[PDB]
Amino acid sequence: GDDRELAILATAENLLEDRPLADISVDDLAKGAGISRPTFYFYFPSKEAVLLTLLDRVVNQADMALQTLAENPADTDRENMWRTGINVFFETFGSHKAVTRAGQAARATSVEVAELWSTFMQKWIAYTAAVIDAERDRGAAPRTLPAHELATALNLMNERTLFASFAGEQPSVPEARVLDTLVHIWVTSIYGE
Amino acid sequence: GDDRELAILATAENLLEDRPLADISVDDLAKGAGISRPTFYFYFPSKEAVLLTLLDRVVNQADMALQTLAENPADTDRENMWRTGINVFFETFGSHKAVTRAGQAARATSVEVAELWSTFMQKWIAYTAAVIDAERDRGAAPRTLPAHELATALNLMNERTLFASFAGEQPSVPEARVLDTLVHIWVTSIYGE
Ligand SMILES: CC(=O)Nc1ccc2c(c1)CCCC2=O
Ligand SMILES: CC(=O)Nc1ccc2c(c1)CCCC2=O
Repeated sequence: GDDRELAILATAENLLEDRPLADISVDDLAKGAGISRPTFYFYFPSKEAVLLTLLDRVVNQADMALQTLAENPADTDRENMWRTGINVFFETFGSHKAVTRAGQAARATSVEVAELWSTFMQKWIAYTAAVIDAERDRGAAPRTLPAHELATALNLMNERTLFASFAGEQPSVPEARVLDTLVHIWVTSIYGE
Repeated sequence: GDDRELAILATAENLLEDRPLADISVDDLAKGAGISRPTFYFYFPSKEAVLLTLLDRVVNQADMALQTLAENPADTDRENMWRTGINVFFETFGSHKAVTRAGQAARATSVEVAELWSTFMQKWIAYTAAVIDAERDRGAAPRTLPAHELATALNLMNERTLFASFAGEQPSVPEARVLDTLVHIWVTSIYGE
């Protein structure tokens, strides 16, 4: 039942390793999931809906892990706290690079994909701003830029910079260096005067 | 002669204000430039080649202005020097938002567009790294991250953050706030310990 649906999802993520979504057919997903093309359409209206589902699970996985961190503050310094949070996105999306890559491409053509990314980026930025505000209230960070504007730029930096690393774009920061790179920029811009 | 070519270019940039490149036809460019469809093909092989030319001029305009700044150091403080340089990209691309928007979309489908962006981003990052290195040599900046890796992340931040502002994406930094936002993050991460 839902086992056929997981098969479609797994086939799509596996196939997106080798070719873009345009080079994947609904017949390709059916064959890989051991079903017919009509049966596929019972589970998903299109191949784009398959990718939307895959991206939704990856994004919610990252959101939920961030939630877990929030409820369980790690006993460590401020730089490592920021590192642990940025690392949620590094590990979650870096463990699903094919879905991440195809998800960013689909933003240009899928209203749902664009709304999904926008909704969660708005959420993660608001949470970033609230932490920055808490730190300022504590006297731990100076009151420089508006916290929400600072948080917006730092989150967009991570989105673009992580994506470039995962895809091996030129230019990009090497994937083994990108976490330390982003943490440095977050910590200096949040706490610096 | 070249006056027909400028007409095609102007028509394309004007039309890209209202619709994506997919909704612009070669007939649309011909009509707007006062020529026939066969005559258009004498000047450009495709509508994508028209956008490539438009993006090439905008990118070279920004590159040349940055060159001008380099040769003519502004007598001012370090923060304003960085501001003046980031402002090249703010003003150049912000004065050609339609071409900027369509140019970023075409990266996903045009090898030439992708190579063009990559070549100039590599150039601007190397120049950023060389300035960071000079400042460290002078004792004006601490030796924290590898300069080229830091420069890579800060340039990708500006690319993504400026684009989001120009397009009015949600989320984005308001366009009237984005210059101060990026300068703060550049200056704190370059000079901060
Ligand atoms: C895209 C991205 O990396 N976002 C991000 C990273 C880290 C953190 C937050 C958001 C919320 C505040 C706490 C935190 O550590
Ligand atoms: C995308 C972008 O904003 N790049 C950028 C901005 C500013 C500067 C440089 C590159 C080169 C070093 C000098 C400088 O001021």
